Amino acid sequence: IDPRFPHHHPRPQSFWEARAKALESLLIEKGHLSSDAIERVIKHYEHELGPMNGAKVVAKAWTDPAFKQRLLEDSETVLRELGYYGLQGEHIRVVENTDTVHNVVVCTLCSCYPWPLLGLPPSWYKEPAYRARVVKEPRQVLKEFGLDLPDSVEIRVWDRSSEIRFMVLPQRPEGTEGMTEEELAKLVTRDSMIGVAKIEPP
Amino acid sequence: IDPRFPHHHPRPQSFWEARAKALESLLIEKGHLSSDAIERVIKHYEHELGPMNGAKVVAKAWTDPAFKQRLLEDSETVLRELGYYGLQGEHIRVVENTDTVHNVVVCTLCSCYPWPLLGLPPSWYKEPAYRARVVKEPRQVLKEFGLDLPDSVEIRVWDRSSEIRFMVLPQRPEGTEGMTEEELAKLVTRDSMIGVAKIEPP
Amino acid sequence: MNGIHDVGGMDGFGKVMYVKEEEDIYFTHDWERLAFGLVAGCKAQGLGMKAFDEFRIGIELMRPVDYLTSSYYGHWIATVAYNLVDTGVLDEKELDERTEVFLKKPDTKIPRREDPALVKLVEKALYDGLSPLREISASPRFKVGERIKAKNIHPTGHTRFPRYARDKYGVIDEVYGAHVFPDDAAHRKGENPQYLYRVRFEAEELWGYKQKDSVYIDLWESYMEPV
Amino acid sequence: MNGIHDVGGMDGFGKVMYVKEEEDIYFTHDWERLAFGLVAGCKAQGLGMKAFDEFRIGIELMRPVDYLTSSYYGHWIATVAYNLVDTGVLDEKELDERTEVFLKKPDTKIPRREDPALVKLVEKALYDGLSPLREISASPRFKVGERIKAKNIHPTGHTRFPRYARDKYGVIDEVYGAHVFPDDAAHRKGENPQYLYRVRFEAEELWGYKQKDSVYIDLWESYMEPV
Ligand SMILES: [Cl-]
Ligand SMILES: [Cl-]
Ligand SMILES: [Co+2]
Ligand SMILES: [Co+2]
Repeated sequence: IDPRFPHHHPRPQSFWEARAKALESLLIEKGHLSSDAIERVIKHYEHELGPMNGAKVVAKAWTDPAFKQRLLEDSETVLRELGYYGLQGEHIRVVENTDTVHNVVVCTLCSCYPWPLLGLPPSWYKEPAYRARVVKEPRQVLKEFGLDLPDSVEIRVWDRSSEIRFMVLPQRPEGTEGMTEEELAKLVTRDSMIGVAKIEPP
Repeated sequence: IDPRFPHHHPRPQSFWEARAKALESLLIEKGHLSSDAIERVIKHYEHELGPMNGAKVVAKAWTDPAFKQRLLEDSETVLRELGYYGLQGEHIRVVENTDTVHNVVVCTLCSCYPWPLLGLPPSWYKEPAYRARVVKEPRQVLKEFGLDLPDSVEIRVWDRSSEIRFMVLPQRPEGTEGMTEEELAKLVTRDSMIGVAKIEPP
Repeated sequence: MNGIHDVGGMDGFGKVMYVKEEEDIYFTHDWERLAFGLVAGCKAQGLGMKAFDEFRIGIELMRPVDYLTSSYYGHWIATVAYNLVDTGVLDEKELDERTEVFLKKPDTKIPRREDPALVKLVEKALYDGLSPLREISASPRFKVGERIKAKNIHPTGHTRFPRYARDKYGVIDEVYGAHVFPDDAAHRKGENPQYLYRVRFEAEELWGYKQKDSVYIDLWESYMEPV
Repeated sequence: MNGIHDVGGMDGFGKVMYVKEEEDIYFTHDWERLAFGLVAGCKAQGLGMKAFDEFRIGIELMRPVDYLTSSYYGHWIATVAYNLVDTGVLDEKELDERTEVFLKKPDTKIPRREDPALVKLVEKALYDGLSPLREISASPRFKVGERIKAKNIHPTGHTRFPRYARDKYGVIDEVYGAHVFPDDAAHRKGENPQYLYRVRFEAEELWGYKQKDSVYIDLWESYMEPV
């Protein structure tokens, strides 16, 4: 390494791995962490949370006009009553896609995402391409997801610069007549609750 | 390489090396380049040009008031008359450091530098730290070079966004009484002609 | 800070890597799982960080070349290390030595310890969260519908004001209430809560572009001024 | 393009690596020397690039992770490759295959050829340079001393208008004359020369900072509008 150019040389991912283990070891030795505390977190985020919670909220909104009304009027109270609350989900708002308004959520500065309601964010959501581009050329970004909106549809991008979180409420597709709330929930995709996809007819 | 994350993985410098050789080989095979054309360029930039040319211009300005006047009035004509002209030196301007005005030159967008007059730029001149910072906190950048200007001195940063080039004309230091033009030229540093240093008394 | 993290409006980062949800694996390496445990475990106890503000600045401070190559949980490792050293929980020399141990001997045994009280404490944190909403005695400076000036400010420390939105006109969409102020809190300078607003910006104003696009950004009161 | 290259005003890139001039080695690897020969040799003949505009956009288009890690002459290799393929001088498949050859067998022999006519041609280019100054029939829109508005424009192709200077007020310092217009020329869309101006911006205006600092930037006429 030429000392003029240390900034050309990234840490290898083996460094981060070693660093993680070093932190883990030191913190447990010092009594700050325990094996079971670390595992409890991993269980929560890898297994206990997921987009199925948001899916249930969407299906309920589709099937129960009074619920949808309450949700849109005061989402934070309603979501907390359902138990979809916690770390990074203390203040969750809901915005409805309509025929002429399309909503897209992003954290340009990092990755902010409502874990208690949606689970962990998509891989791409945290990466620079989506973050950089969606606030400036959302139509181009959406097209890469297969969503080609007409010029006449307004796009609203919601950049999560504070701890306020947003979920998109996507429209119920055609072809779903007679489906139960539980069956509609299975239609609701993670991507549709971020705004990068509409829901396909069954 | 996880295909979600190809952008995490830089080309190694061995790639650029191989690419360079591949270009060289193909272009010579196709009759576009020759061994001697490539060598001629390397000789010019590594050996024929350098900051000594600017140093001579500075020393002349210090020793010949009429020359300094002409240089400051019409640098492009004067420099061309001296033969300090060529690729990336077609339009060269000169700005004088004074007791209350300090000049610093940068190419924030790349590396633009007057090769015919000063030779190749410093390593650091082309790198992000200098480029990013000097337009916003020049006092902090200058301090890293050992130049700690008083608040009362105005700083003018000249960002080379066009093909117009600038050389800084630094002030003649104390302690140089009786020195010849040739001896003064040996005092003129590359850094002083960029604006990141004053010239020390001998 | 005007850092590599602040990517909104940048060109050149390429196509978005679309992947079907069911194929979008959360973790591919155990150290990534561990990173999550470290962050949440420390935060639950206020070790190195109490809210996300301090967490974010540690990431923002990464070398750009590291930020772009570490992978996402690499950011988390970087900021835990940064903050634990910065607050005096860990010593840098000891951390570096131990890092070296695991670099040269990756299969080095991790010490085991069960602490069910700590588990309950961490669990409580995951479920209770930590709201930054506060009450203050002042009234909001701005009103819904007001056209405001998003200031041209350039803090060298932490901010939540993306560069792409600076020096722009926008319209107040909502007054959320007073929230802990990141530009102070990230540097352990007090909660000093300020009114937080949602502000709508038009594409024409942000970019000079002609499509029916807008961006809704949350801005603290001190980021803005009246017109 | 709002790319990784456009670093003016960014925080986080760290200290400047000071080195004494006499110790500041130009080249540490032969491929770096070769990069210079490739660029100047091609440019002298108008191969891939005729002026520096096309040269710059090829660098600006690099993957950010490459831009930050390739080292400086790596940029030059990237843009020669880009432009020679883009203009049809070289075929991408052939270039990639040959790259692979030198990757696996670095000591592969380089073909030798002497072309003294080409040497003279290259030499002429090094000494004669290539001025972008033109004359146009129009008069300048702006005058020395005029307070202008540096527009909020966001071209997705090449521009010489740094982002830090956009959406700002400045003062005309000089009218240089008409120069070949980079935003068109880099994309082979004609010289279409426009008046080029030097414009002074104050620290207070660029950053909201309070020191006696200013930046003099060269801006093409179409980057600005009257107030
Ligand atoms: Cl929808
Ligand atoms: Cl001086
Ligand atoms: Co975030
Ligand atoms: Co340059």
